[PDB]
Amino acid sequence: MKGILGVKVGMTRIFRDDRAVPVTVILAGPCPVVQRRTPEKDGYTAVQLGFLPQNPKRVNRPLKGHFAKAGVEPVRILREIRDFNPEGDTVTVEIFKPGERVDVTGTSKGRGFAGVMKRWNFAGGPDSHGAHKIHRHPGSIGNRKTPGRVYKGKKMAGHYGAERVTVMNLEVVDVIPEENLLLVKGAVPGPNGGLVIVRETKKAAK
Amino acid sequence: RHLKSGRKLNRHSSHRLALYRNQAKSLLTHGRITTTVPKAKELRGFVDHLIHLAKRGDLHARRLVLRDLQDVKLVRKLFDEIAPRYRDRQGGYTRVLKLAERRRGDGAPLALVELVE
Amino acid sequence: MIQPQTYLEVADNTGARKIMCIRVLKGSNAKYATVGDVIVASVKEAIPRGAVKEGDVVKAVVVRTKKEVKRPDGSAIRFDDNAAVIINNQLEPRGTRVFGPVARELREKGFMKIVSLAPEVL
Amino acid sequence: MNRGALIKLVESRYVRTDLPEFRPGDTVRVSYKVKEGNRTRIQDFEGIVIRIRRNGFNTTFTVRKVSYGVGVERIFPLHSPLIQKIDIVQRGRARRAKLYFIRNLSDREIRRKLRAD
Amino acid sequence: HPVPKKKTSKARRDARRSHHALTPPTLVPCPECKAMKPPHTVCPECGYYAGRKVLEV
RNA sequence: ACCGUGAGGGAAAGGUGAAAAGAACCCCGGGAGGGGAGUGAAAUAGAGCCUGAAACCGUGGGCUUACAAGCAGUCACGGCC
RNA sequence: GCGAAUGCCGGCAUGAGUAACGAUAAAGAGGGUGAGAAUCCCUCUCGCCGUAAGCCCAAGGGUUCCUACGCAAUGGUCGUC
RNA sequence: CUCGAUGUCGGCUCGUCGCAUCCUGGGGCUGAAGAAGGUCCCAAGGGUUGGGCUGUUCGCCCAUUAAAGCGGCACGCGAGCUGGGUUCAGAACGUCGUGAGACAGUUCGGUCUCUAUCCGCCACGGGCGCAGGAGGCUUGAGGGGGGCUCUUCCUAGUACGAGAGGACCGGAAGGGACGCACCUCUGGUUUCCCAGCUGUCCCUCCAGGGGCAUAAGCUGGGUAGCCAUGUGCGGAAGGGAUAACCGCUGAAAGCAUCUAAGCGGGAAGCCCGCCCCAAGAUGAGGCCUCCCACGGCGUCAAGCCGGUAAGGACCCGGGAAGACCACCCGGUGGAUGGGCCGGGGGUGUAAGCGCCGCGAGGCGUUGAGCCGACCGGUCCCAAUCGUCCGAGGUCUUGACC
Repeated sequence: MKGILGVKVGMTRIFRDDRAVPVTVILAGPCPVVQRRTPEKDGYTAVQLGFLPQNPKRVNRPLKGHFAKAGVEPVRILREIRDFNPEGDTVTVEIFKPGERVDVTGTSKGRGFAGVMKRWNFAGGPDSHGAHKIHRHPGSIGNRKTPGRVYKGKKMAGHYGAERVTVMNLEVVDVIPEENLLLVKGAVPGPNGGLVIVRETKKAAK
Repeated sequence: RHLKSGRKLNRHSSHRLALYRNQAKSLLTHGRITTTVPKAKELRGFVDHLIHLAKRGDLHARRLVLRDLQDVKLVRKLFDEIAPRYRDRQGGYTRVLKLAERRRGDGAPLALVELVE
Repeated sequence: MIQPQTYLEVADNTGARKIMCIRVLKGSNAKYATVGDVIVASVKEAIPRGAVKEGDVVKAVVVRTKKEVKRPDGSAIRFDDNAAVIINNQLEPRGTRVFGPVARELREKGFMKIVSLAPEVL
Repeated sequence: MNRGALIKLVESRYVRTDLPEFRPGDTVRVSYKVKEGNRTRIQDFEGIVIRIRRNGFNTTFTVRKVSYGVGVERIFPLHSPLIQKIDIVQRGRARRAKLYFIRNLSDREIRRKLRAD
Repeated sequence: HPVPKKKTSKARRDARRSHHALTPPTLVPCPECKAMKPPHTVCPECGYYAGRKVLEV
């Protein structure tokens, strides 16, 4: 219940009796680059890859990190726990029976550095009745001899883009077995034309 | 709100434009000029298409790049004097090359960029 | 597309094709009445004679502008905002009524009466 | 490859031609019957007659709010391939300059005035 | 408005200006002359990587 | 000198040497100013140049330091030199 | 014979190489001069004024004005201007 | 403590803990038949709307709600706004005063400053370390985030019942507000992308343009990015121990009791499961691949030097990463930027000539012309040449070959 992905963009698709929209994933398919067996690692499971950048380009140690169960010329590699690898290669070309339910994740489009304004919700102050820190603002940070200070970990200034995350459960809508692609109808949990993965948790009894 | 950006420039837009034009022109004149890093990069993209049209050659082309340069002498001189020598290549009729030094007091890294021969 | 304090257009027995809506009547945290929503409001416009008067009803929103985005991936916006007065239950109050179709309405359904009631060109 | 490539594809399939309808017109008032229905697939060759307002463009595109006066301002926004749609016969004639979002229309129209165009 | 309290001595003073501190300018040699060439650059001679155009009068 | 409209107020700044012998001329610099030669009893007496000490700023050396809570310190002990 | 009198006089550190560089009327290129010129000299692109950033009388100011040389101090760094 | 100063109301923005818990679930009790109520006990989880009149906090009312909680921090918050407020000269009334002036009686006005040093907080890096020196892959103690709730429907209008009403039980659906992402759809922006336009000075008279009418003159539209009013999604299951409350198996109370013996039952709560940080968790690193023991000198020579591109630097070119910076991909053995090019999306039929109209223009050539980011080619141009740094590998023990 795993799949690695170089994702494209999202685009409307029609579903049955109504159109609706999904998003584009592409995965050449990984290949148990490394396994972590339990004697090795008890965080036991799989480390795979799903593509390949110019050949010369491979660091030596890499050349061999491959040597091992040998593979090809990528760089798109990463692992995951309790994830078995009943294969030497896996491409979703079934791996993910469409009209199946998935959970997914990846890089979070590098935002910027936004005042209470953007970062957190409930932005700024007002504007007219008293505008020198105008419309937008930064609330109050605590107080005198109550905690004799400014608090410790409540929302705050700048940097909130160069970050990542995952979107819970959504649609595996359809699987295009050739051009290893999946249309899902999700938030593209981060840019498009870039990276994410798919995994499917849910002892989920509605 | 912002991060992705296409093309990108300083001063102000009417200003910039003013620049692009003036420079584009002066350079046309000497085939090579010196300014600061950026100035170069850009005047490059710019004079790049202008001149592509320069070759394009004829009624319309003249009409446009002229729309910018405003002037027979230069205008035409390009159009017929150099455009030719350029008619064959696939663009990038410009070459941006970073110089030795920097302007005084400011310490600005300059370049020389010319029409490529 | 919606509204809180609103100049809601009407039609039918309303002694005023407009009322001012207080609050979207839905879940205790209203914030927007749209096509199909029922709302809480009173009369803003004057009732020639009429039966309506100058008090207040609860009723149902029809039309609205700013995106009639429907399930079928089809849509429409009416350069107009209205509702039909709703006698408790819902059951609209007047005979005729000046307006037309757009499933949305129908889909809320409860008012199928309204449904059949104002089919044609206006 | 990328984007262009593959998506180009996905849609390629689901939409094929948005339904070889091809005759678009911009002003044309025209009428269609979409499977628009519900209540025991009372999918009725439903037809609306409207003055063509606009159009979104790529796989998914939109036969825009062709605006029609029932006895009210009813403007209808439909997605192009939308299987929803069946009939798209045209009536008026795709005219007038300053194109799309030709709202002048419902803007401050006046049947005559539209008719002045 | 809000002004310090002393200056945690030279001690701090430097601490800060400290981690600040200077650095050097990067150089290699003229693929033509000899001297210090910083990546893409010419200089009062070799003025090139093929076709000077620069240095003289 | 300088503040003030004026009445009016009202600073700072002293010393090279025994005497000019106070800097030819050679050297880097656009210059200063820096290194030489001569001064000489001295020039860390060199031109605001006697004595020129405190604050403060610098170059070098010994010891010391990245799990550390202490204005201070200072009692013990140990490693260093 | 004085830490210590928001003390006096003088130096001298301190945020601190941060704040700003005095009006959003814009610059950019090309030769010239120099020891060095974003920052001086000509030339060519562009903008801002003009009913003022006009030209003139007077007031007050009084050196400067020109001409040659010249910058180390002075122009809020620049500078050979 | 405070008068060489601790800016006193209300509001705003931001809150953070308490339960005496409004709403929530868990409960025994009933003067409980159902439904619904009233009454204590258990427990903070989240939740705890909009208006009106008032400078009011409070309050009364309009409409809601599941709920529309009370209260702590100087009645939290002016080095974070507001300044209506009370608490500066005016002036005003009415009220006192023989008047001067006054009134915790009212009324109209009335100069709230702000480059953060520190500790604190939010983020971004430079260190130096977790004794070979190397590029990537992970496990997480522990820390953070999320934990809400209403309406419908079957179960059944069956259990209750006279009747009107209407269940536990358990199973669907659909909203509200909220939280995390994200453009396709919808919709806003789009400072030069296109288009119509007026006054004027200039190009060369015409037309065809040009700047200036903001730092876009004006208007009508408008990719990409970013962005909601738009799109997906979640707040779960489920497991372990508990809360009041309920028992069982049982003596001391040779009859009785859940209660020292021992076993179980039980809340949105606690612990885990969900997601996101994370060994600078001086207690890691854990696995993966990989480079091998250079040289001259006072020695536990853990010091000075070439070392391996082992690798990585620096510099160049770039990047939805981004203040710098680190992040990251390329560096011509290229596609990395720009150019061109093709193509999507735009504006909306071009400039010229042609035809009908005295003229204004129309129609044609013309869905024409000009085009920024958007999908993808192609060494046209610029990613040249180089520089530097970077292991030899402590001692003790034990275990093996």
